[PDB]
Amino acid sequence: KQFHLRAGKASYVMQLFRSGYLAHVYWGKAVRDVRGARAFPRLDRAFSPNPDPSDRTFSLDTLLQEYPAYGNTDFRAPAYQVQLENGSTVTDLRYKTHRIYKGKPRLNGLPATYVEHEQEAETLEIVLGDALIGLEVTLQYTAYEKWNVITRSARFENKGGERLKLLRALSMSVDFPTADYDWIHLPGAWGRERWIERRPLVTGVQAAESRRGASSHQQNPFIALVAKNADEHQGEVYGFSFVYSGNFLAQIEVDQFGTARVSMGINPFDFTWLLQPGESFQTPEVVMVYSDQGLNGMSQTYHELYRTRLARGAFRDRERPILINNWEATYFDFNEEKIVNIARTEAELGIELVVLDDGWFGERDDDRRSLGDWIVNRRKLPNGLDGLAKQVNELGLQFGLWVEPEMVSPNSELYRKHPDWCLHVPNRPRSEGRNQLVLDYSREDVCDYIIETISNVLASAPITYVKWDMNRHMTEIGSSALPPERQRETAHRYMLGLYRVMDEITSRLPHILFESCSGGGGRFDPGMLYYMPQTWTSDNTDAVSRLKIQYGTSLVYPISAMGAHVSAVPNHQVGRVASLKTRGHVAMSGNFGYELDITKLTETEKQMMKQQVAFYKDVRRLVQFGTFYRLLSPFEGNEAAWMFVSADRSEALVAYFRVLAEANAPLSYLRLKGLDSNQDYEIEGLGVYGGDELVYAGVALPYRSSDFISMMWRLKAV
Amino acid sequence: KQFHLRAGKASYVMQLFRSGYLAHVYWGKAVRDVRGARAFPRLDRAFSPNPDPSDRTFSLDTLLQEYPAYGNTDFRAPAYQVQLENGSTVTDLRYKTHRIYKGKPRLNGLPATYVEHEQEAETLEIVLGDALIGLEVTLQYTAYEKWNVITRSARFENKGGERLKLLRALSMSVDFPTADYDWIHLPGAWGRERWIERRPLVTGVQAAESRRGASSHQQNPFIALVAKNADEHQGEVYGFSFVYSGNFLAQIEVDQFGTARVSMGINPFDFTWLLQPGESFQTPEVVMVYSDQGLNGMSQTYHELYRTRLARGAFRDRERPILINNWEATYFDFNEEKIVNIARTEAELGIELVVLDDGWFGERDDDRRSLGDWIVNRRKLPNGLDGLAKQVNELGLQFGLWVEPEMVSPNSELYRKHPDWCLHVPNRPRSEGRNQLVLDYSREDVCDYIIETISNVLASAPITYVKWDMNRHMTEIGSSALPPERQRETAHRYMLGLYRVMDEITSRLPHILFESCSGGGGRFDPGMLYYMPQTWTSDNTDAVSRLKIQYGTSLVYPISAMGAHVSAVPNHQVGRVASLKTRGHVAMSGNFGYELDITKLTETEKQMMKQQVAFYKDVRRLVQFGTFYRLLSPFEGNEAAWMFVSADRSEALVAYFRVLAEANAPLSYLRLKGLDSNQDYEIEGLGVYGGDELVYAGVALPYRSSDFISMMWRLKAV
Amino acid sequence: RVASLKTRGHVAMSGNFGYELDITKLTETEKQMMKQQVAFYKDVRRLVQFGTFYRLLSPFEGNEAAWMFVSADRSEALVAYFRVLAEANAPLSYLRLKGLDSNQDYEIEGLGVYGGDELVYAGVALPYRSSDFISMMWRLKAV
Amino acid sequence: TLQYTAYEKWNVITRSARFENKGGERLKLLRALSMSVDFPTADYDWIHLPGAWGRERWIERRPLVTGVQAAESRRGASSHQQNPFIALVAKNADEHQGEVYGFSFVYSGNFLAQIEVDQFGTARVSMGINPFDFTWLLQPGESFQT
Ligand SMILES: OC[C@H]1NC[C@H](O)[C@@H](O)[C@H]1O
Ligand SMILES: OC[C@H]1NC[C@H](O)[C@@H](O)[C@H]1O
Repeated sequence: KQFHLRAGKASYVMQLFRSGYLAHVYWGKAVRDVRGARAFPRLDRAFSPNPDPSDRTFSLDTLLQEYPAYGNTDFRAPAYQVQLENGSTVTDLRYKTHRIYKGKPRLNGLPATYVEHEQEAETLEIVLGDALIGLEVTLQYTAYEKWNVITRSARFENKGGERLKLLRALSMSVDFPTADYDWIHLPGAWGRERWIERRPLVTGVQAAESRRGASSHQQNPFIALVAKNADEHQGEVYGFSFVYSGNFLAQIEVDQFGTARVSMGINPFDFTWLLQPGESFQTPEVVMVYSDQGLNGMSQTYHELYRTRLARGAFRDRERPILINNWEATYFDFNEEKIVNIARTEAELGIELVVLDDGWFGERDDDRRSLGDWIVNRRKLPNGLDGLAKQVNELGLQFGLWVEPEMVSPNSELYRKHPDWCLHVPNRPRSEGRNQLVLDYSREDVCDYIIETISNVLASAPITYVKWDMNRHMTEIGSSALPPERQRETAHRYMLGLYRVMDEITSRLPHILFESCSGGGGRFDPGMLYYMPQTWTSDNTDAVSRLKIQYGTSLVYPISAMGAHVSAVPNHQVGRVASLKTRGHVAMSGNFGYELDITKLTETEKQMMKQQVAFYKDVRRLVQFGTFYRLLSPFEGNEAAWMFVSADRSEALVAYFRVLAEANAPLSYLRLKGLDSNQDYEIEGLGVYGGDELVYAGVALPYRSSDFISMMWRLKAV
Repeated sequence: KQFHLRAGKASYVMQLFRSGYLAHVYWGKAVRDVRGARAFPRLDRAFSPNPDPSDRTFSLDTLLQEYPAYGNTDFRAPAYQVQLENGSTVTDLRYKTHRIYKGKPRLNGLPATYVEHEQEAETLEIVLGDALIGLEVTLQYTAYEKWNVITRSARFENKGGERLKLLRALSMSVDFPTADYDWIHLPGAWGRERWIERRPLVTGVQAAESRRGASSHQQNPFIALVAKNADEHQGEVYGFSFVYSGNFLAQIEVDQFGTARVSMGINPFDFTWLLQPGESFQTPEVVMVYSDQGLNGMSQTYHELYRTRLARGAFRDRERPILINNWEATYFDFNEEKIVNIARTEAELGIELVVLDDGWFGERDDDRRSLGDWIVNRRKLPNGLDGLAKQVNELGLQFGLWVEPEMVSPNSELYRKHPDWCLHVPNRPRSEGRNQLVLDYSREDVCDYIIETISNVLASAPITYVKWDMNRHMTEIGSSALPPERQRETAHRYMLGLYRVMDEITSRLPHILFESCSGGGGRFDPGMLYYMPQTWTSDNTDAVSRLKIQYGTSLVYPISAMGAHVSAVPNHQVGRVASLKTRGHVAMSGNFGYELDITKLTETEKQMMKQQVAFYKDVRRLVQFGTFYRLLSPFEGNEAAWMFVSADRSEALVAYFRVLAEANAPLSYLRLKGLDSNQDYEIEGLGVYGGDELVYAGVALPYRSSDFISMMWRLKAV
Repeated sequence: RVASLKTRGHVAMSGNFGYELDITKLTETEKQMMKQQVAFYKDVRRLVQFGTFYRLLSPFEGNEAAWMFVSADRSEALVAYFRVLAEANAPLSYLRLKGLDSNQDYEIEGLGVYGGDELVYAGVALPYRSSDFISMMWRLKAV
Repeated sequence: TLQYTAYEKWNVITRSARFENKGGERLKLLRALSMSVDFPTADYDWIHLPGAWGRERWIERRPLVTGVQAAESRRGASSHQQNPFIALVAKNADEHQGEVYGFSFVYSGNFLAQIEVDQFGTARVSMGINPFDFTWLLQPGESFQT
């Protein structure tokens, strides 16, 4: 009774142990069979109790599982936990049946990686069951054909006569036989999202999580087990990516016997879910990627998968527009005149899209009011949104709009009319973040209002771009429309409502490129990527700061989704003075755009913009859709370097960065990756080099002084 | 507005911040005043919401707290969490009043460190309260005068008119300003408890815990923050020790701003506690220790505190008897004839105590029955317990007895008469560990039965020693005598019952030396130490294996409570063959005893035991009550070394161990600690050396081959 | 140090094998094993002395030591494993092999048939064993 | 005459030097190593085989220092103390992957296996007869083969 999933060049093996227990066997490089799946020492482990008292060698505490529970002889953290009406939390899932079908199913009300054809993947559903309480849990396994991708999710269903309160419902849980690994997660904060942190495993519990009702800047919903000697180019890597934009738990547990339990899903903390007889619960999926070619190998798998089989819309395989954003340029202080006046210059520079940011609606001359009142400010925009987009479109420029539909200002017409439409709890002070409150997306009336309001605003003007922002984390989580026994479902219901809101709006407006945002990369997760094919990576627009941020973001998320804008100096977040050349090279290593006041730019800088915009247009397809290789990590020293390679390896773009200048420095060298060794490459403005030479020998770098420098070379085969 | 606790040579500083928020300030080497407690930058941290909408510089997500909560502008792991009847988990504790009184209070139904005089310590009780729900929480702080010890615990009380469910109630929580620390905890298993694990802190969550209803072999209730360069002899160390013997959580959380939140208490997982209007809840205490003298400085503080102000009874300050246990010798196969037969030789060897282990009651020929039926098996002991004890005393030996009152075998008269007295949940298979079930000590009838039955047994014979054992971990945790809304209180109510049971039994029998046990050091925690002054360290009685175990154990617990027996070879746990000299030297480094078959020994071996016993008696006071220094760690190399120093530093005992011998080895050297540098010492059997010479230069060790060697020297001042 | 004759044999078979001890002081049991040791090494002498050598576990990095000898055509293999200090209640041990044809299944003498790709990518569970200074040696033959 | 030999089936480069005095005066070789090579970078670890009698050739992995590191023998024999072999390995190189550069001396007497890292991050690896306590005299017409 053995299940075998073949995903790309990888294998995921499961087994039915004894009387209907689902046991984990193997995950790694693909094998034909695991003959020694049951050929392991059956040991009597002291203080590991037995479901069958007669056999001391069997214990759920010492069994590698796929969906473990606590209570019946397992003392490790469970994948799920259900509390009965009698108060007990003991459950017992046994194998009932299974089914295998080509393709990949949709998740109910949740984002998920998909397929366009049946042959692209195969799905294994393992139906477990607890007969005493009628609890049915279906484990959804999907294996992609071309990629090393295994996705996992669980669907609960109450087929009993009693009420079941889910205390914990993680998306997956896998027990590794050994624990001699490091682990990489992506901690951070606002202005510095997703720093790569590598740590050795401890004997106990390690976890990255979010209690902020969002994926957050503090911890990105992604963890990975790496081999001790694994680097960017080689070694075994196991990735764990959560397709969900709310609260999450990403945990690794090492027990007494050197096994490592990796579990991931909706954070159990402050979370419950009542299941009446007949009701069901669907968990979001976790994308699990294996690679024996280091972090680059893993990331590239994620890059292709998320860009072609997660992101949607007409702009999925489309080159993204080079836009100009007015946020850092003017903030709230702007008008229709100043925007139209500068639009002439922008079109001459090669800019393709003008994006009107926060401050167009209500009385938004600051960030303390007007949220929820999505009506055009006539004092600032006399001709309205349609009039502005009109004057912009005739100059060959596209128009874009900024919205934060999940938020409501206390000082707004919406909050005066609907004070109960926000997240709150009875008789408690309503705490504010950036002087605003969170709308109750758990409610059907609130969601329907937003869906109708926003859809009309975006259709009231020839708009082809929308920036969806959110600048607050949930506090006083609760809903008036929910009974006391369902109050802890509020956070997830909010995220479900949000997913419902975005799905309907984006459907009504297919001609609109949506870009998710949240004080920068506060929601840079696979969930948001499903609804909006790109994200504002970080509010930190500093060239040097972006080195770490974009490097870490690229570990999981594709470049096509990684928004990067050239800003002004001294930087508004750090005060650093870097050359326009290096700012461009950094931003051209992502989804390229601008965000600065052109009126304050010198004629030399204005000229460099024209050159930059023209340059990125020649490499836009290469940067956004090509294979991405990281070379030098800014987390490991004074340098940063990466490169983009085409599918046929005929073209390539290389970027190099050095932050702090060294007097009388040693000669610098750079070794490349992903090029065809059996072919020569011309490095534009540097000469012809061998493909084998650039990878095995490397290339001498120009000697340069000055802080914060950058180099870009276009590589073409001969 | 600043609370200042002065514990020994250390300071613990707190302050009231704004509208009655209790904030942490400083903990480390003693200072007169922290004048810069408020002189820190007030920043607007993005996505960190504000209790005061006008002031973005204030947030509970950025405040160093003493007992933080989740829900109102704090996104880090809370010290507690309460669910109201309306379903909300938002609470808001503010300052009310505080009291300061000499001495130290007892904790209701809980073990705690104590004082014999008011002058020995002061106690600060800060009263916090949530006006809306009528919740009063009293934070209990106690600072000792001579030791660097701050103890913390909390007391809840529902003064409102509604029910309150404590989802989480940790004993303490503290926010360090920085997070540049390593952390040490004590993971392990049966036969290898408390291995010292040093790990760097991760940005996120690291934790050591227990979900087994016992402090467990797997994770000892102790974590510590140490400086990056702190070792055994120098550097800042922050110890956290849980005075509790059940489920626990010991967590460290590093946030986005590099602050470290250390929290410890009853494990929130699978735990709730309902508080009816008028009801209360007292948490166990956490003993917090600071030292700048490294790990030795921390341990020695714990040693004096736990030995003299936690352990109780008439044997607290008394030298512990050199006993002999028969468990490894005969196991279950013994009789009255065999015991008094060998007891003649045991008396002549100098042994002071004969301990009768498992197998004396009911029909214990196996570990499959009789647990619960605590009557003497007349088949094995025809003259009963009274008869066997008298034949022992007449040979000049004390008599001891083994019990496991917390358990019940399905095959027993107790279970057939009371099958609902065990821990169980409705309609679920009753899992067995070592073919036994756990008794429901949450019930008054069960406890009352045990208190009466055990007291009568131990009074039916001249017994002066008791080995209290437990060989299973709780599964299917539930009580038939509890309402469904209190089922998750079972695990803690069990521990309360056990404490009550142990407290009354040891009170009826003040003349009996009680030693706790749990398949070894399964519950070697401060909680158990309060009721029983010593503990069986590990079932692993291998001299080399005991090096790591006893080394790790001494980090927190005093040598006086660290049981160590000399066993036979090849060892029963690892099959290792070490010399009797070595096994003696390892065991004499703790509470010395024997546990092997004497009849199977040779003539030259019995003469060594006679010398070992005599030698230990001469240094028993020094070993059990002297100052302990770790010199060489078996976790860091092939060697292990430590020493005992008298209070006036005039007498010392040095132990050295070398596991694997290397051919043509470099010369070995050993530097000592805690000696008077201004005084010479005579190493017995080596010569006269200077105190400064032994500490600063060291002593050249004699070269010798073979594996598993040991050296022991007595040091006397001239 | 006192180590068993079996492990002493297994270590010496991992090189140019020979003997250097007083045979007259050996017990009957020890001389029997010695005869089997000589016969066994003769079967794998060409493999050990002229085959491809792979190191698996380093005794400079941990409590273990492991290596294997692979023939030129990768149809034969001799795997040796060593564990020095025994730990009580030890975690399960595993050993991943190297230098085998992943497309072929291999027969481990005594145990059974394992996949070449399995032996390299997944590894094989080792028997739990007590006592210090233990050794295990398996002959591998392509199916 | 610098002698270089490259094998076909193996990644083996062998090196040796041959001195010859074709002048009128006599020359004194104070040092005559078999080879020397300057690596452009020096971000490597190095492995040598130190030991003693009864424990020869233990593996020792160490990071490179900016300066001089060397294994050598002054015992008139290759010795148990230091085996005539050193290697430059990549920082992430192990038993199964990574770039390694082995240097093996085909000589049984005194040796010097030295790695020097200069002010500009270059690594000079040289190996040959130990210069210490060693000289060689070349009269006009005489030769010395390393
Ligand atoms: O308030 C507007 C501001 N919010 C945060 C976003 O990330 C910025 O780009 C900008 O849109
Ligand atoms: O079964 C008895 C056994 N239980 C476990 C203890 O640790 C042993 O010493 C012995 O008392």
